[PDB]
Amino acid sequence: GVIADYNYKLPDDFMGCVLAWNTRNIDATSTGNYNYKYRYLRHGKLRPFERDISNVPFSPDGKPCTPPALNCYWPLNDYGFYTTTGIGYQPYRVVVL
Amino acid sequence: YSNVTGFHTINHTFGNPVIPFKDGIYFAATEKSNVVRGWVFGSTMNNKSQSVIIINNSTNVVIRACNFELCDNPFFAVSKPMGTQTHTMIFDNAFNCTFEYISDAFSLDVSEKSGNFKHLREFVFKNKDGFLYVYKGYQPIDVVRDLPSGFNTLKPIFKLPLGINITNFRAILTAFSPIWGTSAAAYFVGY
Ligand SMILES: *[C@@H]1O[C@H](CO)[C@@H](O)[C@H](O)[C@H]1NC(C)=O
Repeated sequence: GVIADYNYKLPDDFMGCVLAWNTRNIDATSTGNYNYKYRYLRHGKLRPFERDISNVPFSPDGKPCTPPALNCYWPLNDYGFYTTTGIGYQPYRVVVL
Repeated sequence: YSNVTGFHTINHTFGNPVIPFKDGIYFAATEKSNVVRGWVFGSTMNNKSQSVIIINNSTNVVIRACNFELCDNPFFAVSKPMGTQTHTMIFDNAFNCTFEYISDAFSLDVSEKSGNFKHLREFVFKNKDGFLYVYKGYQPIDVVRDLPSGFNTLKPIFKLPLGINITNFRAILTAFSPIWGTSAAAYFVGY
């Protein structure tokens, strides 16, 4: 979806463990921890096990952008962590082996 | 017997474009003066995305992954009459430095030679499961140009878990200044 092909991709053969715990009182705030972002936007997708922190403005459909032009925006989208939400909008912290 | 693009570095010809990595590459190095000494592997080739630089700075072998502010013409400058390297004009800035390697200390032949291309270095690069597979071969020859027909097994030297975005690359040459200039070398693309 958006995590693998845009933020960081994992291969489907060998993966270690997902160390995930509940940091509701650490990262979140009931108005919204709007201090963290994630990629939704790149000229294409990633290979397995690949970082991408490119703040070049891109296109959501892999289209080559010479900005300002068609579908040219910023690569990063908000999270919005509340302490007054369900688990789907609460932060966890994940360590991957 | 597949198509090999030859980029010659001759007197006015200083060829180091952004070359696609698409699935991996075969770097050949027809050398006599150790002109080609490095590469920059990235995708955006600027300070926004992560990129790795793999160089020999004639003292060490340095592998470093950061957000390098890539110089659009990265080069090492060697004084042609002095025989010494003068410049390290690689990047202006580096930040979010992800990987860092420096090899053992040595002293490399910096000087310009003449005659035929003395040594061939054969390099094969792959981005597989987020590793950076870097494989190596080496044998001596003596020829003027035209990458010779031959057979040599290449060996794994570095299984580099970088985990970065590599779709494009650029070789890092050496400019010989006696104000820029070259001497004769050539490198080869090898998809
Ligand atoms: C690739 O090599 C073949 C034979 O060696 C040749 O016919 C062909 O023209 C070469 N490709 C290019 C782009 O020149």
